[PDB]
Amino acid sequence: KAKIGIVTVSDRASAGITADISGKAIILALNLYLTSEWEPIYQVIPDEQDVIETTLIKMADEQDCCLIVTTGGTGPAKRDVTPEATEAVCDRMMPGFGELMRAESLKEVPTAILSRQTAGLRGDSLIVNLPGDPASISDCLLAVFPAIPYCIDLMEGPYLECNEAMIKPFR
Amino acid sequence: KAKIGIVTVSDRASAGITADISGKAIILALNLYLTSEWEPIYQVIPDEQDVIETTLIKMADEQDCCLIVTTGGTGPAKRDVTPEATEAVCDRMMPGFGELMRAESLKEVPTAILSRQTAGLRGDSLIVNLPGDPASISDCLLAVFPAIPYCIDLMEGPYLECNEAMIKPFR
Amino acid sequence: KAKIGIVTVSDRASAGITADISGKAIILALNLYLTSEWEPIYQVIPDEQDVIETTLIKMADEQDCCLIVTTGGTGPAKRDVTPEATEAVCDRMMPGFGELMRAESLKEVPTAILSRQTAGLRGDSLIVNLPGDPASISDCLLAVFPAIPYCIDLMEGPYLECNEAMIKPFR
Amino acid sequence: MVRGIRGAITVNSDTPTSIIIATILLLEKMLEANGIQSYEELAAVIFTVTEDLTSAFPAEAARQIGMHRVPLLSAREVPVPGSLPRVIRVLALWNTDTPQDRVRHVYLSEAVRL
Amino acid sequence: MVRGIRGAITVNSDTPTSIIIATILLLEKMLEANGIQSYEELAAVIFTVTEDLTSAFPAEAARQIGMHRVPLLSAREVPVPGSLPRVIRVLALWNTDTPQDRVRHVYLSEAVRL
Amino acid sequence: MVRGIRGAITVNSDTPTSIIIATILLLEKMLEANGIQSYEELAAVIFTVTEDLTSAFPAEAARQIGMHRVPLLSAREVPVPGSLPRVIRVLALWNTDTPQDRVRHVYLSEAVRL
Amino acid sequence: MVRGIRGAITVNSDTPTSIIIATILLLEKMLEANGIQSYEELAAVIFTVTEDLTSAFPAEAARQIGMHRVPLLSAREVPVPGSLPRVIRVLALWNTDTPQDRVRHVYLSEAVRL
Amino acid sequence: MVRGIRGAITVNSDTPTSIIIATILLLEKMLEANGIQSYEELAAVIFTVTEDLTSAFPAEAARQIGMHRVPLLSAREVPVPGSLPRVIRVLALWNTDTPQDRVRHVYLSEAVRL
Amino acid sequence: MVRGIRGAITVNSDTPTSIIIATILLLEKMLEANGIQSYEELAAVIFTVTEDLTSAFPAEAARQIGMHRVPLLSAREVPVPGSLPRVIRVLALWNTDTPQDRVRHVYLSEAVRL
Amino acid sequence: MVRGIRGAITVNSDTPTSIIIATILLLEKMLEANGIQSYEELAAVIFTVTEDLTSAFPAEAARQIGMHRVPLLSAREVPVPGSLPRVIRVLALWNTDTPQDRVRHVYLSEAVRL
Amino acid sequence: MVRGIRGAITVNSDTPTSIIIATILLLEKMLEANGIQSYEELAAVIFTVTEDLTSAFPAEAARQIGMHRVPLLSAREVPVPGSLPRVIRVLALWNTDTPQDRVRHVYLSEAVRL
Amino acid sequence: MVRGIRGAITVNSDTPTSIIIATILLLEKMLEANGIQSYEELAAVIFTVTEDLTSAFPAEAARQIGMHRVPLLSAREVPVPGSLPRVIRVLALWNTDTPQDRVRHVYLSEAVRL
Ligand SMILES: [Ca+2]
Ligand SMILES: [Ca+2]
Ligand SMILES: [Ca+2]
Repeated sequence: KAKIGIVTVSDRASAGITADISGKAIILALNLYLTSEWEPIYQVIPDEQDVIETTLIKMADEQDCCLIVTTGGTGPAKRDVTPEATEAVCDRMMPGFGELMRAESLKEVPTAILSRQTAGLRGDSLIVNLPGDPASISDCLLAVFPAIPYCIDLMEGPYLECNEAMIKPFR
Repeated sequence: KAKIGIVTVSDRASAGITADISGKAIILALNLYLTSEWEPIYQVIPDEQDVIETTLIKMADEQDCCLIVTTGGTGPAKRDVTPEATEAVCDRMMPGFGELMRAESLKEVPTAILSRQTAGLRGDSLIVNLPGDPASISDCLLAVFPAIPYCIDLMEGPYLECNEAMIKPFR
Repeated sequence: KAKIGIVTVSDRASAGITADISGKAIILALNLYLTSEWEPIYQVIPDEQDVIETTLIKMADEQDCCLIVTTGGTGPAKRDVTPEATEAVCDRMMPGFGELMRAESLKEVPTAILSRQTAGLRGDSLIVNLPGDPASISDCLLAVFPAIPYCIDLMEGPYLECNEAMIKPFR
Repeated sequence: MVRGIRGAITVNSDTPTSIIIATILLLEKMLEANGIQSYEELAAVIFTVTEDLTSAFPAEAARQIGMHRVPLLSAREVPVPGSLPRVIRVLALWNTDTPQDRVRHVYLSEAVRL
Repeated sequence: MVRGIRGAITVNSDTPTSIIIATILLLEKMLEANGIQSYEELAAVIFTVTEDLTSAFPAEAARQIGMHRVPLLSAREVPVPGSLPRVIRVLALWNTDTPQDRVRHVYLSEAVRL
Repeated sequence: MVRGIRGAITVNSDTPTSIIIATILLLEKMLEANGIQSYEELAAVIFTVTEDLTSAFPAEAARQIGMHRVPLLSAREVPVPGSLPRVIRVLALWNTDTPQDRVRHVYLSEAVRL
Repeated sequence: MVRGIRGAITVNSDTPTSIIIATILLLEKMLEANGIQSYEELAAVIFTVTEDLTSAFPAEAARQIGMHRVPLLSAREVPVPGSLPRVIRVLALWNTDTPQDRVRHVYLSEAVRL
Repeated sequence: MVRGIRGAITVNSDTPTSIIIATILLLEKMLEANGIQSYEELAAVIFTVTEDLTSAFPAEAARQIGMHRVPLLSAREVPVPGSLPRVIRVLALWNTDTPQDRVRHVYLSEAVRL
Repeated sequence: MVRGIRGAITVNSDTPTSIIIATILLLEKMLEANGIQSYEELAAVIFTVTEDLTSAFPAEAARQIGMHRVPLLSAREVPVPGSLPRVIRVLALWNTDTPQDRVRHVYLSEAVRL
Repeated sequence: MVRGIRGAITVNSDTPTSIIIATILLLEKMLEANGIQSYEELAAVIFTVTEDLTSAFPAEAARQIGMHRVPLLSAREVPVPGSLPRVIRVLALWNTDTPQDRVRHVYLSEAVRL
Repeated sequence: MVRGIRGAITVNSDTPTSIIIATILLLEKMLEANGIQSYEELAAVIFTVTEDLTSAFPAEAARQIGMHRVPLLSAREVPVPGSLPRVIRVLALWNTDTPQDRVRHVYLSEAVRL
Repeated sequence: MVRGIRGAITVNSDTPTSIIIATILLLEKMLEANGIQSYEELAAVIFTVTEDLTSAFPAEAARQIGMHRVPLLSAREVPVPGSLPRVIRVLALWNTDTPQDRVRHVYLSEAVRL
């Protein structure tokens, strides 16, 4: 079965103060998208770059996640360092992901340029940054996910099949 | 009072040959935008990367500028190094600024892809690159400034209030 | 005469298995674009980053190419490293090229965000990444080339004149 | 002896993924807030959506969390000018002796403004 | 053990003042006719409006008489050609052992024609 | 203590004769399947119709089989693109202690696809 | 004894920020070029704008540099086909004995083409 | 040695009677406020009107108070969105040695808001 | 000490050749009638054109007779319904001590009707 | 004694650069596949393009590889609904004694689907 | 040494079944009339269709009778007003020494009128 | 062993008389230039016309000079923007051993620009 990583990056959620509905939303979306068998590998971590790096590396190298989706820590706030941790652990970056997500959100909020999400590849693993806002989660995934199964195809990863009524990937 | 940095990067202007109307334009715009008290910290410097870096660092760390706006040295000309100096002094980058400015200018000039402006954060300071062209100044600021007061909000900086008739920031 | 570099990056083509129609297409396009005298400097190389770097450096520094156009190795495939080799040999990057090419292709394929092309400057040489797909070559060049003669102008390079019926550069 | 439970939530777009997710979140939150232990406690659940949401049935989300044996119905909300856009509303009919003032109603995201 | 109560009333114009007033009148008349003593007796209340009434939520009128702790929902009625225009309909779900034939339904103004 | 009963049926045309007949058939089948012996057992019945059915009230059919003392309400269904056309849906609220998994829901004609 | 001073400047967009800034720049440059020391020397100032500029009054920019006691007037320029777009023109009426050939007129940005 | 005098006034309708009357009132008030004793003191007078006033020439009103030997010109004002509607503006060019800060400008009716 | 000079002329068509020629004729006639000996006597010259004339700048004609060092400005006239079509108007500001009643204003072609 | 040679190729856009390049590629590939050594072997070459390609003549590309002395003709293809978009087709008439089953036809890019 | 063979046929409707059948009939009749024994004798075959026929490729019919190794091309005919509607035309290029006046051309159905 | 012959000619109007005459002229000139002595030498002749010529078949003109036993076909040319208007093009397929560089192609009237 394909293994997909979900990383919630939030001091408040990892401290057990706020509930993590951002992470729950991603899992719900992925369950709606995929019709093929897959195992969610999920973890909540604080906004500490050392921890994030270690987490992403553990998920891609040790636990063998073809796709790792992070949420939170992509803003201009002092503690938001998820993109930096992502850039540190990846050997190649995918500028097209952050470009498209910001492009789709700008039709709504002018403050979409304050978002700093990127995407990259560590070995055969695709890592994608989503914003912390639970409402923005679905719209962000919906924008970039139609390209993700084909990306994973090119890295000899698992062949993800999708629910067409929910989402249509291009090959 | 909020302190805002204006950095004109130009060999000709710093040498006192050409008049700096690019820098004067930014100050005029900011005076039209902001209704809250603020102090302009302004300086003209040559296209020397060591000087630019030192200047930006002095303005953000020592003089405590919440926003620093540079103009000039963002092209493919041999001496244009303002984005490099910016990337050197910032701990986190904001790709969304350069992306949007180039996107708005492409509707006019195809040569908007020759622009290399970026934006970044040094501590609690936002640094934004504007092109040298005085005419392009207003249109570039108008594009990204509606997000700047909220960005500064997220960094516990000064609460900038705006003239709505001139510009409308989103919060 | 102006000298323009064409670099085909492909294991299969350099091994002499597949024919290089991607490289031939670029030369055909450039012959259609330019009405001024120019000399094509062409070479096929594998997807090895050390080789690509050396090749680009040899073309820009030793053979004095004002423009170097590469094709291939811009995808998420494990061996695709052309953008990395490009970023290594350039002193300044041009984000606007990759941004526009992906923007024009997204109107067709959602998988345009899997493209990782960039552009940069090494001294007085502009290096531009094109995808490997022969069909995408014309549309990608057509998008960014109207800015290239003016870019080369700003670096004191050769004054390229164009066939207006084929393409119209802006100055 | 029945108590209604109201819920509401907003979405940022008219897509199936967004509507279903928001509905699931709201439904799960409604059940938890009131301490419901089984779907067997529900007489029925009714949904409404504003006219700017047409891409999906909210009832589909309830079936994603196993509400198969629960009767579901959906309808369109009155399209009042200037009213909050893109709202999914829920009325769950709950078999309980809970006092009216002890029932907990759930308003999420921008729907808090309601 | 629940009994529905139906009500209906017409208005002469699509304005908020008219819709809210008519609804309040109907609601108060529904409660009085059946001898209800407390809002705690109501499981829920559902409203519908015809498509020619869009300026206001009927549910707002119920909150004007203090039905804050009562769950409310509104929807659009089927727009049948030639059917009575500008009708507000109410279905109150009442926790009671009142026999079906002893429940009193309330039809006001031109809605009497229904 | 209430259980909802869901029903659905399709028609081939937007005419009053078709909608009323289909509704009567569905209603009668819903009652029989659950062994209901009297209309007095019904708290209320709610109908929805898709937007391609406007010629008649489904509630009229219930009155054709003597459901005069039963409270009825109708509303419009969400018009989802690609969703099954021309559907009449019913939610009957039934006063019963029947277990949730022992209630029988009725889907007729092309509505079986739902 | 009066001399007119002409100025002109272009903008790249019809926004208030651009028009006001360009006007301020032009005005300041006009005054400096002619060595004017006080606003009291100005009888009046007249502006025109092309029809593609409607978002702002040029006269507002003059008040931003303290020309409150100076009388200002603005009008629309003739919209000639193929003529230079987005031009702000100024005619300042200056109380001076400066010879006609010693007055300095100021044409900025793309307006130099005029 | 010339001083401009600014005036402005609004009207409630685009009719000739209204525009001419308002203009006469403004003109007479401008002259009185500055203590002008003869039309011979005026070099010229320029008018502008907003685009919502087309029925009459303001210059006609000046001739109604005998300004026949005074040169008059009229033009259209810039049509800024959200700007005050229906405004007649005047710029009189006055031959005088009056200091700039001793000239009196006249803003009447709703034009006071300017 | 300034006197305005008014002129006006009509054309039969909206072409550049016609507008420029008519303007030159009017300008030359204005200067001759008042005995002006040099362009240095002119503070400034302002033109207006009716909305049915857009093909050319009147200011261009003044430069055809060497008014290069004279400041020129043009604007659009108010488009009054039923008013004389196709009119070029001129206001020259003349540095002179000529009495107001000794200045000569020039109205040519069909513009005499004004 | 003549044999036709068919070719086809697709493009992703209706631009001259794309059409000419694709045509050159196809033409060169057609010649190589059949071992043609000189343009003198060609009686004539005919092209067709689908209706979604209008920006350029395919015949122009043949002249880019020196087919000046070869007679060329182009026409529009039948616009069948659902048929492959953006196709350039070639029919070369070749003077040869090559058997019909030894002639090699060339289908490139998405045109392979044909 | 080549001879063209012309054919033509009409259809009564723009459907694939009709166009393909008519084409097959015409093609078979063309071959028989001239005594052709093998498809190897054909250099190439060209089709045209009038603008009122778009549903199918005529070339498809030739492949239905095994003309796979024969090169085929199709184009649109000139749409002359009042000209015969719905015509499929064929030009077969035949490798033969047959005299020009001994070649047999085939015109079928209403196409005989041509 | 076949050689194509290209011709082209323009007309000033889309009328039958003009198209037929121009075609006859071109055809006669094509034959004379190459020294053809009989129509029996022609395998076939193909015409194209630009989309701005629809009033007549070019093939009709060939029959006016007795090309009855010669097979003719016509098609529409690609409508390239900015391309030469109103062009009749001819491709004659000639049975000859004439070298490719000894064939004479004929371009008449404004078609010389091609
Ligand atoms: Ca791995
Ligand atoms: Ca600081
Ligand atoms: Ca070099």
